[PDB]
Amino acid sequence: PPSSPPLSIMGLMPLTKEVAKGSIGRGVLPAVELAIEQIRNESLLRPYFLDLRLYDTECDNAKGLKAFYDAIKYGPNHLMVFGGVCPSVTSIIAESLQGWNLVQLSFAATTPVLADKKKYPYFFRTVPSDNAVNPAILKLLKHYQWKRVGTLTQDVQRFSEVRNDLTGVLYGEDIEISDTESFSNDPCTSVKKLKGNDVRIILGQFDQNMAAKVFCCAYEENMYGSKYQWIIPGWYEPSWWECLRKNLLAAMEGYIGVDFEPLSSKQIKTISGKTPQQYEREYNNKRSGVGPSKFHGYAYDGIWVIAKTLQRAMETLHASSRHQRIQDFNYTDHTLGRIILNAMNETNFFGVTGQVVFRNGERMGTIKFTQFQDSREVKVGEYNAVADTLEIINDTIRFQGSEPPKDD
Amino acid sequence: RRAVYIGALFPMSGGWPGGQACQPAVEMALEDVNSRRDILPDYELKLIHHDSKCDPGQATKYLYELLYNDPIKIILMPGCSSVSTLVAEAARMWNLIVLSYGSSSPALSNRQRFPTFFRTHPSATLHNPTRVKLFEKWGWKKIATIQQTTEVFTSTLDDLEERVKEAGIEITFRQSFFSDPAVPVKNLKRQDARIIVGLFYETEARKVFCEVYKERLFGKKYVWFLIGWYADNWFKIYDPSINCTVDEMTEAVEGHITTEIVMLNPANTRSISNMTSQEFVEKLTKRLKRHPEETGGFQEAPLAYDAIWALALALNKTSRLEDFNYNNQTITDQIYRAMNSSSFEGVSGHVVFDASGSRMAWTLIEQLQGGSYKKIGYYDSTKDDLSWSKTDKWIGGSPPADDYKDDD
Ligand SMILES: *[C@@H]1O[C@H](CO)[C@@H](O)[C@H](O)[C@H]1NC(C)=O
Ligand SMILES: NC[C@H](CC(=O)O)c1ccc(Cl)cc1
Repeated sequence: PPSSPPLSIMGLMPLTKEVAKGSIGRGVLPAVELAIEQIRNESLLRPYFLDLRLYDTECDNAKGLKAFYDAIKYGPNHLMVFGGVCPSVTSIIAESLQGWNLVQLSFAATTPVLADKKKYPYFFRTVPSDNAVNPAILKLLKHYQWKRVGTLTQDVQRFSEVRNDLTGVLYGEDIEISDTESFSNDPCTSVKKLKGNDVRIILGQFDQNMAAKVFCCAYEENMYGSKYQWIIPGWYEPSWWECLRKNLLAAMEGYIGVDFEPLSSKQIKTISGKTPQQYEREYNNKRSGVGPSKFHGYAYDGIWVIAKTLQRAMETLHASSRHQRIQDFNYTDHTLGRIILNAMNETNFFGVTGQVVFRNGERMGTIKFTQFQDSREVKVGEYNAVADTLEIINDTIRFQGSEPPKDD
Repeated sequence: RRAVYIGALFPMSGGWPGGQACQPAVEMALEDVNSRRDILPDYELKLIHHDSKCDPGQATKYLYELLYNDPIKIILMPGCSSVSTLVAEAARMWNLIVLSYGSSSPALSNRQRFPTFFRTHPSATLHNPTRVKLFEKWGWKKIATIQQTTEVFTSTLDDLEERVKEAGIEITFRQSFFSDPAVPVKNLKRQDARIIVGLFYETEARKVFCEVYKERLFGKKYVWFLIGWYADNWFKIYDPSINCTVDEMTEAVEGHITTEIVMLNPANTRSISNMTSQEFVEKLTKRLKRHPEETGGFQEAPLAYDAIWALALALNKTSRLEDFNYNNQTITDQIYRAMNSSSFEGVSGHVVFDASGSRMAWTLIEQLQGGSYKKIGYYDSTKDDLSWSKTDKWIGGSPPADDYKDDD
């Protein structure tokens, strides 16, 4: 409607075909479009409409910063930021938000340091972060009665932060970290130390490149088979593995991967009135010249978070003044930024990725467990953070021995 | 006399509060360069500055104001490594030269990533041959490292790893933290680490040494190597984030070693400004409101002074300055070439620009004895000259070992 005023949102993500991660931005845009379509058809924000503007970060620090600066200088009066996919770009934007009183919601940045509310107070994310695996691993350790573990961490911020977070999760729980090992470019010395300390259950935090080196060292040290359990990050590319390949595969057999769950397994009606299964089919029907993105559900729910936040930001009997304050926003109003921040903090609805709720800007969501079984990653379980419950899928998880390994 | 503008960032607080003395040092240099008829007769160098608080988030707001508001700036002058990394990465988008007076980050030597960047501050890699020389002197082949994860420190440790490997020395344990060193320090104690290199800003140093006190990771068998840029009474300052008292902190830091770079010419010669190192110090002291020992950036102030001279001389050679625009490479390329060929005598010695190291040959080595720093030596890595005062002190009269040696 010509009389319907816009509620402008600064969309920041990689979109260009020139960069590999452009596929993520392009891949979530059908999910975003479906959320926007339904929100408008329902006129949930009446008499307003959600005006999402898109700016290409090109997954590059310099282009991302200029895209943000140019959106401020030349674009409409944005009320919040939606996006940030590449961690370095997301961090540059997220740390600066207070300078323009902008609340940000990311649907894809998972690195742990973004949970720091002193550095990123105005940052929120619908996707569970890398640290969210630690309460899930605790429930897995309790489930198989593993009371003694060793840790193997790559000495890089995103991994050392997950490892440091682990100590706090295991505290007051009856689990010993008998050996802590760290490496920069060669894990073999650290793997040799874990073997020497008779560690059986290994919690790994390292990148995709280092994982092949880690499993090659485990093979050389015979740190695999019925006596061992490796629990590592589950966010690596599918078929990341494809040491001789056969030897690498022998050491990898049965490793457990831990990552966020892309969509809810529950067949319950979400805020859109659609179940996650019905949403998934509509998403695959809407996307045309793009491959699917594992963050599409997080982007879809992310739009619902923004709409619900805006609806709450407008819930006052001081209606004309609140609408005028929104119309007047030009990045300098600390009060409106506070109203929006408080509204987002109250988020609590059932989304396509499960119950959407935040704890200090961090998503309380679902974690998926996979197990490597003959060159295939098989889903074996789900951990729900709100309920703090683990569900192991019957007849999936397998152990090379007659029983799961003993922690000693 | 056309106006020509410098957009500068000065850290008045935060990680390194260098702006406290570097801003007056820059103002002293601008007066001297301007009142010189033979340098830029047809131009007047003007300063537009902001307090970065050594914070990339706050610097992002000020970088926007510098770039998107008239007058056009010909050069950007940041201080801190984190702020310089952000503005040097972004500057290519505005074809702007970046000149830092304070950034030690070894990663800033990467010309592909920072193609318009120059610095008068040496690379932090200069500490590493001195650390290696001392490890050899004291016969240590096993070292541990603990770093806070700002790229300045991580890239210093990447360089140290190469230098130790070359000398037949191993880093046997590594730990890192973003803000909380509690887990890294506990792990160093459990691993029985003896010789430890700790890389972090002064604020994090207090958090580290409170954990060092609690874990008893100090005493006869432990040797800490730190960066010598902190205030002399750094461990004596009240800190709400630490529970440790002044007396507990004082005992935790006893006997530690520090390395720093000699930034002021020790010889009584007169540089391009016609000042001696000694008169520069009295002149800067004349401008300061607190004593040198009470002003952040005092040791770095000669570099700030010399950066203005370096820029002034480079502008003189290129001579069309009113016509600089952010969309034109022409003037940028010419000033880059003039900076690249800089060769003059400053208050910090012979000023030249070649990416990787950032010139001058000497480090100063100190030891904390009875709560006060004492000079123990100097090292020149170019000629391999360790000048030793014989003023170092150790419990029992000799340094400890890097490990037990008696388990047959
Ligand atoms: C944010 O939400 C939490 C959880 O409901 C609440 O405890 C907290 O007070 C809220 N923050 C505010 C209102 O500042
Ligand atoms: N000498 C100034 C330099 C500033 C920086 O590189 O951010 C510095 C480096 C390291 C430390 Cl710990 C403190 C200051």
